[PDB]
Amino acid sequence: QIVLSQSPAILSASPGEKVTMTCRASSSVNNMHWYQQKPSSSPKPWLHGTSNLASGVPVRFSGSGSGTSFSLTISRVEAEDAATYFCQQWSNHPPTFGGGTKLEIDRADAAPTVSIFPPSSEQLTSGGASVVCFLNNFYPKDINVKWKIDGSERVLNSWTDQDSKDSTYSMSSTLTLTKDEYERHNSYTCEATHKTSTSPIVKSFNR
Amino acid sequence: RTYTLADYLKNTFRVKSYSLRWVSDSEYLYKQENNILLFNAEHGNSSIFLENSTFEIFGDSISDYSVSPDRLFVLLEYNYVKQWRHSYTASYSIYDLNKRQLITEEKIPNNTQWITWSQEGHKLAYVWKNDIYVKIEPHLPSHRITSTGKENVIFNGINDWVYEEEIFGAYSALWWSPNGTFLAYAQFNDTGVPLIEYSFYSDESLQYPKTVWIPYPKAGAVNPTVKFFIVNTDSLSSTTTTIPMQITAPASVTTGDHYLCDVAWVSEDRISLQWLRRIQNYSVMAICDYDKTTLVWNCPTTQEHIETSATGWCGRFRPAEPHFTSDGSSFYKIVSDKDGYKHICQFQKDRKPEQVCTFITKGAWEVISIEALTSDYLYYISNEYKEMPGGRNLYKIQLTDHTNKKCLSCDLNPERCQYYSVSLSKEAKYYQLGCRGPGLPLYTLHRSTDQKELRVLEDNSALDKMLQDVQMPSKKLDFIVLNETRFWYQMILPPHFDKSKKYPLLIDVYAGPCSQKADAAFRLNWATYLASTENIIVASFDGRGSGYQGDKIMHAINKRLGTLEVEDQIEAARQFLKMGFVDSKRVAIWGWSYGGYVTSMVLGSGSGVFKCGIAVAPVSRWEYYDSVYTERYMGLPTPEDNLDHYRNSTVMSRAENFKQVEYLLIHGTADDNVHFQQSAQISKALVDAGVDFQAMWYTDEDHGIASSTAHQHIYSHMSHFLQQCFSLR
Amino acid sequence: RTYTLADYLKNTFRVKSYSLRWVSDSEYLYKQENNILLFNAEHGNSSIFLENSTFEIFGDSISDYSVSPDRLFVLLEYNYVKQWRHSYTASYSIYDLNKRQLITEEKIPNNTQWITWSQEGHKLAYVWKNDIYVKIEPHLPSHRITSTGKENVIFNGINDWVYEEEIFGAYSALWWSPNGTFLAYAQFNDTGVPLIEYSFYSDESLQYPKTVWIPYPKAGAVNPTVKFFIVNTDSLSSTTTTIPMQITAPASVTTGDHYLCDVAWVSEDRISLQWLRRIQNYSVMAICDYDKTTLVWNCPTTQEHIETSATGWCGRFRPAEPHFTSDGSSFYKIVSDKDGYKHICQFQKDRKPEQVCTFITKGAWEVISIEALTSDYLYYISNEYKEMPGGRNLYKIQLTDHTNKKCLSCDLNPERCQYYSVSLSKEAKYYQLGCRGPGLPLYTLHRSTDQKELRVLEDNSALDKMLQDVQMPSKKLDFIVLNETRFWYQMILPPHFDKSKKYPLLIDVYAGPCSQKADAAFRLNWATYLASTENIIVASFDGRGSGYQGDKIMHAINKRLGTLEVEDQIEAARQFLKMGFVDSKRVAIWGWSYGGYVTSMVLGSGSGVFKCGIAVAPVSRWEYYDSVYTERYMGLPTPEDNLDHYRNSTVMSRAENFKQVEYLLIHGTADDNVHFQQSAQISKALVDAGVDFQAMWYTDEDHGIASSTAHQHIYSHMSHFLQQCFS
Amino acid sequence: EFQLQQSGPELVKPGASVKISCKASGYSFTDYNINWMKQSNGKSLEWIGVVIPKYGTTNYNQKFQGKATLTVDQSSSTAYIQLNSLTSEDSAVYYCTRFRDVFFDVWGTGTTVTVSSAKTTAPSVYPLAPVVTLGCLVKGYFPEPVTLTWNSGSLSSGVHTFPALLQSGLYTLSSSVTVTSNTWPSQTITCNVAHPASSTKVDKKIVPR
Ligand SMILES: N[C@@H](CC(=O)N1CCn2c(nnc2C(F)(F)F)C1)Cc1cc(F)c(F)cc1F
Ligand SMILES: N[C@@H](CC(=O)N1CCn2c(nnc2C(F)(F)F)C1)Cc1cc(F)c(F)cc1F
Repeated sequence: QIVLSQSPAILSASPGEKVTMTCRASSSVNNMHWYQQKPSSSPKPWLHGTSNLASGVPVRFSGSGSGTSFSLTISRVEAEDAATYFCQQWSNHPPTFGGGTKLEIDRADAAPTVSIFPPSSEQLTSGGASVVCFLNNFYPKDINVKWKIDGSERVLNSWTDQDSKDSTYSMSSTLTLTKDEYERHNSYTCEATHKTSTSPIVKSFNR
Repeated sequence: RTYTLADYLKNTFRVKSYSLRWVSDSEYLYKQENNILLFNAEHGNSSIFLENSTFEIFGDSISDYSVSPDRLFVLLEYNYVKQWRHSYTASYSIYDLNKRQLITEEKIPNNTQWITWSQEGHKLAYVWKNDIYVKIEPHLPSHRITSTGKENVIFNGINDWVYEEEIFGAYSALWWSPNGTFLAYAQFNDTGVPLIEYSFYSDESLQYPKTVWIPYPKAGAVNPTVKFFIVNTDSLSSTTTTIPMQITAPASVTTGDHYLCDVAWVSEDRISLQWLRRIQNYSVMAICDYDKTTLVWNCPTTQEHIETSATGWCGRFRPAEPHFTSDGSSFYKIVSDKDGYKHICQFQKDRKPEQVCTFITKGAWEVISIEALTSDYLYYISNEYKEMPGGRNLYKIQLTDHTNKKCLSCDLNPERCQYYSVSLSKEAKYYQLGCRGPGLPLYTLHRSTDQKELRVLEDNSALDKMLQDVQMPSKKLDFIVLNETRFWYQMILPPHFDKSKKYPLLIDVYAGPCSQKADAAFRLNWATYLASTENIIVASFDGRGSGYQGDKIMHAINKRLGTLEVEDQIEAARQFLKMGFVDSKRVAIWGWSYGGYVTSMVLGSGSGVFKCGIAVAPVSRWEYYDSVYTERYMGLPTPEDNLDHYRNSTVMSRAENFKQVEYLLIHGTADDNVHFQQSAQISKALVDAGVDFQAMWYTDEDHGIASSTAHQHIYSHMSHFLQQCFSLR
Repeated sequence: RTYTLADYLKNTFRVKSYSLRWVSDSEYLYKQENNILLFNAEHGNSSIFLENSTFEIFGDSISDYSVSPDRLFVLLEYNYVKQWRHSYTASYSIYDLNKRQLITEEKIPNNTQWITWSQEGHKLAYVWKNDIYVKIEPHLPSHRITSTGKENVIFNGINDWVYEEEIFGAYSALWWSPNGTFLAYAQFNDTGVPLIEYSFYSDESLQYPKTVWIPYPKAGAVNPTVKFFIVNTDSLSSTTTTIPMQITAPASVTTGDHYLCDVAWVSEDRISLQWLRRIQNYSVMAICDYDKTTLVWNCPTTQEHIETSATGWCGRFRPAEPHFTSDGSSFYKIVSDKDGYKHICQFQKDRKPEQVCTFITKGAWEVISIEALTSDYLYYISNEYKEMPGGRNLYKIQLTDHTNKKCLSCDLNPERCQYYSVSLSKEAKYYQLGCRGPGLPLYTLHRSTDQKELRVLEDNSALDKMLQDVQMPSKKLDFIVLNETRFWYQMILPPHFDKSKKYPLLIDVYAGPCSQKADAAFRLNWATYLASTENIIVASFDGRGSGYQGDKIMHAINKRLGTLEVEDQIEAARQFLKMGFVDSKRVAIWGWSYGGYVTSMVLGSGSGVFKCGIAVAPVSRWEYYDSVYTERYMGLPTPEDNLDHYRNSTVMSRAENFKQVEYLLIHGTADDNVHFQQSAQISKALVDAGVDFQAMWYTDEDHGIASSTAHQHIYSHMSHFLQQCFS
Repeated sequence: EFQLQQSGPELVKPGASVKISCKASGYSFTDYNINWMKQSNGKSLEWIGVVIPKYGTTNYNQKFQGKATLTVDQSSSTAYIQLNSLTSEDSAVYYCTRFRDVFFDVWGTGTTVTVSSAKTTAPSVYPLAPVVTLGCLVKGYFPEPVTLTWNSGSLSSGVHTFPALLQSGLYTLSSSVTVTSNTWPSQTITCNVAHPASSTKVDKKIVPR
């Protein structure tokens, strides 16, 4: 039906700054609607009739527009506002959705807490050995994590969503191996090249 | 405070109305908070018909609905896309009332150009890609009637551009039979019709502008051809081939080019076809009967009814509707009498040596419309009450004894209501009066026998409030005597109008053939603002050429479409200067469409009366406008007919005289009616003559300039001009 | 009395000039007005060449003439019908000078799109219906060179729309060899190039408007392709089929889309082809040699001189013209230094290991053009004298001794003349000087050896006697200092300018890439009226983006056409306020073409400096304008490149800010250059924004609005706007 | 005040069919209408259909006409959606919403529904120790939803529940928590893994190595 195009995918802005948001239609729309969705949660109603607040929506949020270019402005963005937004149309049946307006927040920098874990006695029982490594609390999402088998460069990654509390990110690097290959070398290295650094960050365990 | 420009544009003070659909003889349908309700006029109660939850099923995309005559199915219009004035595109889906669910088998296709229920029963016909389809049951497959359809070439069951605009005033060109056996339809071919081509720029994302084109017959150019057909819907099968049957003739009209300009079913095997020559002073109403033994519709010369006019053209804009009786012998028709006055007169199915019809009304006034026709009475509207042409009142007349002529809406509220419009029931035993002006609009329900008001549907009590702190203007309807005859005018006077003081005057003008700006209707429009806030007298005048006052006044501008109504608008201004409350140095004139042409011609006359003026979407010369409308009043642009006045009634010929005035030219770039060409030529002539003027184009706006923001911009832009012209800002 | 608007529009005060065409090294031609006369420069006498009667047989329909190199034939142009900026069609007829009568056998057909004599002799080549026709002898039949021509699809020997406008700057796309043996020509194909479509209403008599359409490649859209050919003209017969030889463009260039931008014959068996990628930061100058045996033009990799630019684009608007020597081994073109200054670099036919070349000029200034190159000396125009980018003077430098660096026009008249233009003879023995400003224009004849003025060709004394009762304005050329860099401006001051009093300011702006409004030239235009009559200071400013001042300034707006030049125009206004003779409550800005875009962006900036402004035929967003111009500065409008700034630098996005100003939008309906679309989108954005403004279209007017009555109307309408805005 | 609640997460094989409810309470259930949505794991939303509880009138999207079938029970105030003949393409999250004749003003909890030939599998839990940072690696389950909390709530700050990732038919969901140096060595801290489908109520405390 009407292909709505969100502009753009992800957008960042500091707390207390202005934030504008637009949904571009193809044909035409009489009245554009908006919806906020936090990761791993149901979408919430935000602005109906383009401008009017929903039953519970705060007063800093308000929008306007017409034709094939509607808008939604956010006065003074807070930490809790970090959540994905979607634009909805139903001037023409069937109703359609946008694509992705992930409202990012721009915060201060902080170094990643580099921890590490060897395989416990329970996991060695199954005839295997998964070495785990942790990186907690940081704004710069760019990083180059890599393992070394006493020099030789050889992984399962999993990333956290943006925190509504403090707008920081985290990471977990897991290295799955067998018990036989685990009993073939001594030291295990977990380094990384983060934005708030230059050379590899040192953290390891020994048998 | 006053009635400001913002109040008009944002539409704070809303003038309400009461729309209703007469389903039965004593039952109607009405909307309330998006919930359509069923009302029974037999009692004083209401029943829930179809809830807002049902329309909500498609969201806000529901533009309109249409319940079937049997009250078992509802046609749900959605995804509305406008085309021209009446034509549009929409998707459709049928709702079952008993089972309370949608019919999702054998659906109506996308971009359906038109749909219709039958007169009696749940039968559906529809047009899709210029081809007609028939659907006997909502759940059954549709039988294809035509396969000749092609975009902008062959139209089956729908009007092209010129027929939609100037002839039927509607997109539909198909007509169901009373019981539902037949389905009549017209076919138009635009093969020879030349194309108007303009640019559509669209949204800014579009890199290359699109060239829109329409088959548009300009004055003198090749017109479309027409072909009438009837198809038997009761004999439709997928086994046999569906074969419609064509009605040929009349032989008199088919000598040259001609038009189909009305059609009405009399009975299940009888139908009347109105025809008209390209030279629109000759109309034939051929009644035709179905010969079921040979399967051909017979049209004898005895059942034809000729209608002619030496002074000008047939009817007001077209030969009027014939209202047939139940049996289908006698039919009533609004026709001009020997004195030149539009009155109801009775015809029988058979014609007479000289077809004289018994006029049931003779007075010095005109019948506006025939609203209903019962077995023993007839309902109609006229401008008789208090000898006002601008007035409208409901009248009742008996067929047996003509002298029994009672008025139904005259003295119900003679101060508040002098302009009525009625919506009668099926057999006219209940009716709704629609008081439009000059007071706040009032809507009431009535019984036919007692003329007794059952209730007040809408009295604008909310509009009565809100306007408590506003300086309301006052409308003054009156006339003057010019050259041994009356000529009515209108004036929206400023609040608390003082005759001793002098005010600026603005002439609101349309002044087209059979137009009427001076009436007793109430309006909260741009004129209200100019009086309320800026203290400007907004006037209007119905000079020679105007309608509803006999064919002597209306046909005065025959073959002379830009001369008398030009001069009579100037004379009207001079007469207002004599009254002594008009500032002579601050007189202006403005008009839309034909009004733009009149405004432009008035300014180009060089009378010295008008200081400035505004033309919005003006006609420049008549060769650029369409054939049907232009050739109705003007001739053909040829040396053999009337080329000399075509060449002399142009705006750009009078370009040198614009140096004496301040001119504002406005025109939408995507105007399909009065093309941007016309203003483009005007402006080019003014440039060549070396006269300074003001201009304004509106990107992608049509003739109406009805886009919210464009509507706000033009009236705000025109206000600045008028303030600067009269030295207010 | 003053220099009124009527004087400008009626054009009562004609600024005279002196044209001429140098036939030989010692002789030139000039029109009396009735006749043409031949003036020998060694003598001081006249010889009548072609009488008024010879044109008068064709009446007033004669528009131009063209005498052949051998002086035996004259090509008479008539029935002139303009097309675009340079393109037009015309009828032609050859006139024998010896026999003194017209050649009426095998004549030139109607609607001839282009004609030209050969460099030597009298061989004619001409384009008709997109097909080239060679004609050795005026009375001989024509020889078809190609038969692939088609209206708006295949162009043979002529440029399509985008090549005519942006690349070559002319309609001709064919080049004769020095001796008339070869005729080079380019072939364009617009198949795939989308069309601009607009309505031409024509005269009142036309009932239905006509839809004009042009193959127009907009920014990012499909461009036309190009092919180069050379045909052997000496071997053309009606028995053998004519088979042209195609040259292949460099392999590095043909990887993607590319352009042909300049062609010059070095010798008979040698030719230089200038190529250029669609991403205009890479130009290859391939010198190709003719193979006598196999009949194929060889283009070795060793004879490919590459040009590049990390900061922006190659050349000013395109790669410069190379000037080869008579032997055809060494050539000279204007190229940027290490400091980014345009100077004359010496090249050979073969490239050097890493494209090194010898700069014969240096310093913080630029060379404008190269008018001539002799065996002994090199002639060029520069802006060095008195460190004035606006100034222009004729210079002379020796080939071996670079320090031998003269100036032939620095001291002729230092008050009256600071802006010169030159028209040299066939081998720099005589030359004409063209003093344009800042005084009344002066034209004189000269000798090359000793800088001696032979005679005064035009002194503009006739104009001088008429401008003795008029209140004359005065031009003030100067500069300011921003961030340790000097940006020059000019101001058309009102008569007897009093610095104590305050005046209204009008910022005349164009401010395009490599533009220069602030100069030392004399003009009797609309600005002089606003100063003379209305007492308005008309000023212009060459901020960042302007040329002739190093590539550091010019390439500052690379990928960014709506940010620096617009705010530098605002900043320049703020500086004029500080000077203390500008009424701050009455300042405006107007511009045509790119100036309309700058004006519109300035008004939509929200600075609050300007009260009102006028944009005439403005660009609205860069996606609408053509590819060659737009992509040179902005690149491609794609997510992978520069789509972000394309969306940001639109006029429509700044719609809401126009409520702080009074805006006048003007545009011709039949504009092929900057389509009416652009203003139509601007106006539509302002309407949606709810901003009130003034507008004016012009029916069937193009980009120039050069029609007489349309020209008078627009400047009258703009004058009324400023009277209303200031008074 | 107005509450919408659906059934729990689901798994099925290709070709099978499923049914999921949407119980509501607070408002007059018969008045307002119910609309259903679809959203893939990393894509935009998609409208399926709509029902009116009063009469049970339905209207479907063309894309889901021959797949989803909607019904409702007004006595229990519970709406249903019946997805017929599933494939790997149907693997997505589904929502039930209410319409105020304006927009989707009420929303349900949301339910993930997976479609795969692989049989159900139970998670393994491991206690991770620092040999301040703890951990609780869950490894070797399938469907999707594994609820992991510490001491059945309690610990909130320092928690980073990393979403699960597929590895040869084995979902691997890790977690972490951080506090002071004094608290852990003495007092006990435990992670509580739970997976409904395989019936597992697993406990594991972090012990000093
Ligand atoms: N095209 C005209 C249509 C009209 O005058 N009527 C509406 C249709 N109509 C009328 N009277 N009967 C009918 C109908 F039967 F068609 F509905 C009057 C109006 C009209 C006249 C002009 F001169 C012009 F420049 C534009 C324009 F739109
Ligand atoms: N299209 C532009 C071309 C140009 O600036 N020059 C003419 C050609 N040229 C120039 N300098 N060298 C050359 C030539 F080599 F191409 F001839 C200057 C002019 C131009 C720029 C605009 F922004 C605009 F909106 C319109 C317009 F007409």
